[PDB]
Amino acid sequence: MKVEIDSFSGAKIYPGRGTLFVRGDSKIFRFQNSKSASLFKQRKNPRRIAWTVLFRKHHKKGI
Amino acid sequence: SGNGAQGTKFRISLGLPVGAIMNCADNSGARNLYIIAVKGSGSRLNRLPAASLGDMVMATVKKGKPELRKKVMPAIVVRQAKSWRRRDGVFLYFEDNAGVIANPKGEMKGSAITGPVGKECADLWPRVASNSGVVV
Amino acid sequence: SHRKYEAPRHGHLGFLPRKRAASIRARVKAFPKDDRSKPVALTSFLGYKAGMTTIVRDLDRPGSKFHKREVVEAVTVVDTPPVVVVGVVGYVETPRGLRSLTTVWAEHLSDEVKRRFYKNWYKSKKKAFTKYSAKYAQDGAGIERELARIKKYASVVRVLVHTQIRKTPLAQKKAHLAEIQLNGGSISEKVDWAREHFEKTVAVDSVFEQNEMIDAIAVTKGHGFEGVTHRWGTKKLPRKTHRGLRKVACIGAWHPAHVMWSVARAGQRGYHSRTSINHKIYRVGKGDDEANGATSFDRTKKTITPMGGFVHYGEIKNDFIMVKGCIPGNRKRIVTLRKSLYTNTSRKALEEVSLKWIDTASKFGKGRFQTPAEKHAFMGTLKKDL
RNA sequence: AGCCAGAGGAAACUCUGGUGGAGGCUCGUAGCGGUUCUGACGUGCAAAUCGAUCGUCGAAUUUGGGUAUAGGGGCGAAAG
RNA sequence: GCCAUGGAAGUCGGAAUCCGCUAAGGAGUGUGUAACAACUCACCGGCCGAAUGAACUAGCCCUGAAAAUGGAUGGCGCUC
RNA sequence: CCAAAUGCCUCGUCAUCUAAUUAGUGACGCGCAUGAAUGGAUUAACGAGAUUCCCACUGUCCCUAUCUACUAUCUAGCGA
RNA sequence: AAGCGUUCAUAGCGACAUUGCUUUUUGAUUCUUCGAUGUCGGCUCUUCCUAUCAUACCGAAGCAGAAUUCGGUAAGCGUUGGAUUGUUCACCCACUAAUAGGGAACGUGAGCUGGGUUUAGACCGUCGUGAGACAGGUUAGUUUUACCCUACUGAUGAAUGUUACCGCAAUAGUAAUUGAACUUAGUACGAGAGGAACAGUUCAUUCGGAUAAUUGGUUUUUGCGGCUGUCUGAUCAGGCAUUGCCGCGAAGCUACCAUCCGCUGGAUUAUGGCUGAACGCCUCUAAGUCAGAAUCCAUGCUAGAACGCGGUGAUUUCUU
Ligand SMILES: [Mg+2]
Ligand SMILES: [Mg+2]
Ligand SMILES: [Mg+2]
Ligand SMILES: [Mg+2]
Ligand SMILES: [Mg+2]
Ligand SMILES: [Mg+2]
Ligand SMILES: [Mg+2]
Ligand SMILES: [Mg+2]
Ligand SMILES: [Mg+2]
Ligand SMILES: [Mg+2]
Ligand SMILES: [Mg+2]
Ligand SMILES: [Mg+2]
Ligand SMILES: [Mg+2]
Ligand SMILES: [Mg+2]
Ligand SMILES: [Mg+2]
Ligand SMILES: [Mg+2]
Ligand SMILES: [Mg+2]
Ligand SMILES: [Mg+2]
Ligand SMILES: [Mg+2]
Ligand SMILES: [Mg+2]
Ligand SMILES: [Mg+2]
Ligand SMILES: [Mg+2]
Ligand SMILES: [Mg+2]
Ligand SMILES: [Mg+2]
Ligand SMILES: [Mg+2]
Ligand SMILES: [Mg+2]
Ligand SMILES: [Mg+2]
Ligand SMILES: [Mg+2]
Ligand SMILES: [Mg+2]
Repeated sequence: MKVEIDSFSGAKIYPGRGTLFVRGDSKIFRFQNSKSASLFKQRKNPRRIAWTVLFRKHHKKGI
Repeated sequence: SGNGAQGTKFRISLGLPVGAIMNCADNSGARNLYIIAVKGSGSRLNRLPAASLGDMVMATVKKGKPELRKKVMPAIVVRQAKSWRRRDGVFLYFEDNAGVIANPKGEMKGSAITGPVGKECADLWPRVASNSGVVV
Repeated sequence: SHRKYEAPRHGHLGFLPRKRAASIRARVKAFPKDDRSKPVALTSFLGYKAGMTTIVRDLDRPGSKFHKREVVEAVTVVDTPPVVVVGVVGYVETPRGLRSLTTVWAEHLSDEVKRRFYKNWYKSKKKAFTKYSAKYAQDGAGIERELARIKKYASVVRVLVHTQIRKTPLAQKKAHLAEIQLNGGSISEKVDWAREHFEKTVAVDSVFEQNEMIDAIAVTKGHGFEGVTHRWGTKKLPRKTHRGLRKVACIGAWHPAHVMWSVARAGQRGYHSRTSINHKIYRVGKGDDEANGATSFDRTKKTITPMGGFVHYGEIKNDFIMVKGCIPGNRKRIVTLRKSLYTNTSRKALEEVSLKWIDTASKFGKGRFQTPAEKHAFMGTLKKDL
């Protein structure tokens, strides 16, 4: 078992779930589901999306 | 696909039918590869022969050095951009469509590869694996 | 003149007619060859298809480029509470075929199988098998007379079972009754085995085991009247086509001056009896066994039910079979699981499966948590009260 | 086009910024047409229509009414 | 047996095919040998014991004799 | 001026365009049967004219799936 | 069978002659249709033939291996993607195991399309004094109707004493297909150059039957959020914009765009054999008989005869 992390949302990626993306600079991205993959493709900033893990620590919520 | 391959390839989703134009990933001179045929492709009425990652294809060069243009040469697809599933359950894809010019025996005409290379292509073609850098 | 271009036929001619099934319980049309040396066991079982989920396991097959590596595979889980044996039917051999010679029923029948004999249960006086139950009354001599006939005659012996659908989250309230052939033993042992199991349940672990190929026999999912494009996979006509393009352009030559039985035509899609073979059992689970979903590698005390339940079925509170891949039919549907009619030695069989992980994330969306405790740990305490 | 201011140049002369508002110009409504879908309909809404897409849109324009030309005759930017 | 063949000496190729012994034995029918050889055949007998060989002639049957919806001595069927 | 909306032979020959071109373009010209107001050659701009190629773009297609509205469906009335 | 094939008619061919078959050519005929059988081609789809391109099993060779060639049974199963052309035909590019030939009113226009031919408009060239002609070129040019019967695809259904459940199986259909790579093995074979096959495994091609855990697609979940314009005095909350638009979007449906699954027994064809006469020998054949094909029949799978059948439960009064 290797549970991955969402590159956009900090979500647990269990085997089979979501999609892996390889960028032109050969940088791997992993998305738990197509909600996070689409927001990444639209170039949304994960630090400004209120439910992503990157946002939650940036605003110190549930400390 | 075809002859020269170092083993078998588990099925990859086809995303590159004939008439597709994919990038050239090597320093051979070509800047694009126009797929005209897929090696080891079946016959079905009105179905386009379609390539996948690691497939030997027959291609022409549309944009590139004039000495490579107006000829049919073999090529190996190294990036797909069509989502496909590996047997460990992961669906992955690249940004673009990339290939490298090869000969029928499978060895690479250029000496380097620009960008990531699919693992299935590297495993099946040892000469692509030698000239590849990062792999997925 | 000729086609000008060869192509394979569309659709399979051996699966005709593409008509609705006669019953919602697809019948077993063949049982495995009997070798009478083994003990008396069942040749098939009844189940309700709960749904599908995901596993991870290590592949064990040399030669493959995923050997000794974690592969991800789809499984379907079927709810199998034990079947209650309530009858036995003797089948004599005849120059016209098998023929039921007589039937013997258990003295007590539950209401869940009594309902099977009624169209309007709620209005009736519930008189089914009331006079027959008086054939065991004095000393059961008449019952013993019938069982002896099955011993003397009846070269083929089949037992009658009904499901315990009360222990299932179906609204049906009415059990499914079926004939299951008895293999192993001779005719006398088969009759004695049936007699001793009257009114007693039979667990699924006694007939099935892990890593064996079994067949599914179910009616597929119904779709109603369907056109020829999605019923037979025929080419859609060009965009320019007047008076319809989801059709077959030429439905026959001038001669013979008839439409052929082999031309694709619109009609019913789905709700057909189908028998698919070679489904390996990946886990024979147990009902009163918390950590059904745990494996040797997980140790998470979780059952097989996905988080929030099986969508459109409910929870699995009984035993279950868990076979690799997909079986015909949809959720909530009575399915018959049958042992293989031949010995498979493919090396895709004969290989022991050890599960490394079972998915229990919700199938009602993009479930991102396997258990409520996992969701609680990742997400923390919420506003919703405790 | 006409007109005003300015600049360069030894002379010829050249240039710039404004003004003005021309044209069987052009984009495009109403209007007048009727290209394509060879779409709809094709015992129709209709013995020629409907929908989209189109041509033109200040004049060789469109149009009402009055009036003239009548059958080997009329009328025709011409298709019998 | 003569040439010729590294090598053919009945058996690549040419070429001849005489009579002594004879119940029979041809410088040859073949297998053949690197080549003879050896074996086999033509021929002869101390061995059997009923017909055999060649050419043809025509009766029936068979081969020659391949089409497209399933099918037609009328059908079933029929073999001293 | 030309294998042209005119050339039968003809898919003329050569070049270019393509992986491949009876298409397109550029050349050649004894041209069945081009050619000078029965107007010749050219020509900016214009064209719902005919034709070829390229970029963009896409369900035209690979390869089809899904959704909506109105039908079709069943019912009452009406009814060719 | 004169010759070719180093010698050698018949491995493979084969002159001079001669015997046929076929009706996918074109002629020839004018029997049917002129109170009309819609006309070329292509698309779509089914089935049939075998004169077999491939695949199975074989026989032969001027078959060492490899690759080929000839021939047998065999139509079970496949026989493609493109440039040009309306094209049938043709030609080339390329993949492939192979890109075989045909038929079905030159299959198939109330299935399509309408590029061509083949109405009326127009231009050219040649011919004609002219009107005009051209199986010469060019361009534009309405493709109608099924609701009837049958057929086919699905779907009900009277009658069986009633009703219910569990079953049998006559008949009919039937399905899987082909390649690569590793190993065998650089092995046999060959002087070398080259270079196999059987068994084993891993995959793939084409077809089929399902299924929806995942991934993708779809969105009237008008579920949530956002945005424009306008209206409800503002706020909140909404209406309208023929589904206003954008992003996400469960459920459901669905994709070689996803995954799973696709059985084994017998009898045979060609052929090779055994025993064994005819014919004191020989001989696969005459009597017997062995093995043996992608064949056939079953196992299996689908339907279940609505005029085939079996077992089993209950069978109506305080009810003219
Ligand atoms: Mg054909
Ligand atoms: Mg399933
Ligand atoms: Mg779900
Ligand atoms: Mg104007
Ligand atoms: Mg204008
Ligand atoms: Mg204008
Ligand atoms: Mg207007
Ligand atoms: Mg049309
Ligand atoms: Mg129309
Ligand atoms: Mg008159
Ligand atoms: Mg006159
Ligand atoms: Mg007869
Ligand atoms: Mg000329
Ligand atoms: Mg040309
Ligand atoms: Mg072109
Ligand atoms: Mg020219
Ligand atoms: Mg034949
Ligand atoms: Mg025809
Ligand atoms: Mg017709
Ligand atoms: Mg028509
Ligand atoms: Mg036309
Ligand atoms: Mg049958
Ligand atoms: Mg909302
Ligand atoms: Mg608003
Ligand atoms: Mg309003
Ligand atoms: Mg409005
Ligand atoms: Mg013998
Ligand atoms: Mg059946
Ligand atoms: Mg019946």
